[PDB]
Amino acid sequence: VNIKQKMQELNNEINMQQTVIYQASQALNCCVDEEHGKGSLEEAEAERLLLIATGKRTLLIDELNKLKNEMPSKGSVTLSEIRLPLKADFVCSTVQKPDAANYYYLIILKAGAENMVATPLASTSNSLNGDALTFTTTFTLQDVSNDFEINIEVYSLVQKKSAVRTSNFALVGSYTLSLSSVGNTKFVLDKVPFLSSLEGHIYLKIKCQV
Amino acid sequence: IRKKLVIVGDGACGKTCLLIVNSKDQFPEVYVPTVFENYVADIEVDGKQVELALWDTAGLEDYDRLRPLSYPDTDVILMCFSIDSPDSLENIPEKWTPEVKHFCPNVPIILVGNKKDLRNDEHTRRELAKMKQEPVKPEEGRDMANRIGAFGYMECSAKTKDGVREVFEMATRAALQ
Ligand SMILES: Nc1nc2c(ncn2[C@@H]2O[C@H](COP(=O)(O)OP(=O)(O)OP(=O)(O)O)[C@@H](O)[C@H]2O)c(=O)[nH]1
Ligand SMILES: [Mg+2]
Repeated sequence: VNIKQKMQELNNEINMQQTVIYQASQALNCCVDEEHGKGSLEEAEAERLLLIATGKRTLLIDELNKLKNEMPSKGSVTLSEIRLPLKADFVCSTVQKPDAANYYYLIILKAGAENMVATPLASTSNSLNGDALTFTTTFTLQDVSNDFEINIEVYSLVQKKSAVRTSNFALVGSYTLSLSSVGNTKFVLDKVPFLSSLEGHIYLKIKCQV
Repeated sequence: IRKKLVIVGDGACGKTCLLIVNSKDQFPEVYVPTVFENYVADIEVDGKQVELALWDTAGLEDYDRLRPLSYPDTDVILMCFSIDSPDSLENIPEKWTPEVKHFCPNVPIILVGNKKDLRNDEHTRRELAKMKQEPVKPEEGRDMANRIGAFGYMECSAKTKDGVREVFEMATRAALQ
């Protein structure tokens, strides 16, 4: 409610995210061949940093634009054991043709600019358990009423195997968790692209406590 | 003559301010944690003119997964700690030395104590006293430098410019041999 201070903090954070976007882009531009990082894990990590900062920047700008254009039980919401099932035929492909490509995934969880979290990279080559990618992340939304919403975004990168760039991580699914979600463990993703390797669901645990 | 310099060290130990004061003579006042950033500076040492590529790296956890992208083709390493942080000096042999030696096997290392101006600092004694710490002493630096097999040891302060040129002249001589 202190608007000058809030605007200064949003603006400082926007500049910070733009610096990350610029520098992650430069890092990717150095990946000219194998010796120099092309097709490497570090390239995937840079793609991830770039994606996150781009997304965070967008949220901050939307919040700032809002600012400038102007009883209920409270608790925490906790998400855990996120798993992303993939189609069996795709899983078989990673097994029989493992040098074809590197497939990375990550999940972004958001409830505003203040609460935006991205999982570490997960790959089919070593996060795949059964038919599902496992993510270690736990996300906690605290002190909120029953009108809360947590937006989930699923991203994938295929690594075949200014100067500012857009991340090669592509959005391959989304879901908004709310009060009605609590206690459920299986969710049907929206916006899954045609011919995606995703089975279609995301699995997780979502719990409220005061 | 082109030489590539890479600078590494704990988060906020003064790597970027050192590079920017050397290359641009400006001291960046507001802290922005580095992800990946390269500069170029010209320098003449011992009558030899050298174009130094300055590769800046992240000290901070969020951003430190890219660091290996900076290591290829390195001619000289600046390995940094801050004079107001013995914890950062502590980290030299624990993590920084092993990482650098692995990625940069026979590249010479200059051990550099940053923020020299903070050795006589009311505020720093206080913070460190609470931690039981004593602001780093030149002998401690030199000793670690000898411990880790560094080509040399230098102390500087980006804020006052004191010792900066000397740091990069030494780095350049190491890169030429
Ligand atoms: N007093 C004093 N402060 C300094 C000096 N050098 C850097 N600082 C301050 O220490 C903080 C860290 O500066 P940076 O140069 O950005 O540190 P860094 O090692 O590049 O940090 P990372 O990129 O996150 O790894 C900044 O706020 C600087 O203003 C110095 O020589 N003297
Ligand atoms: Mg820096």
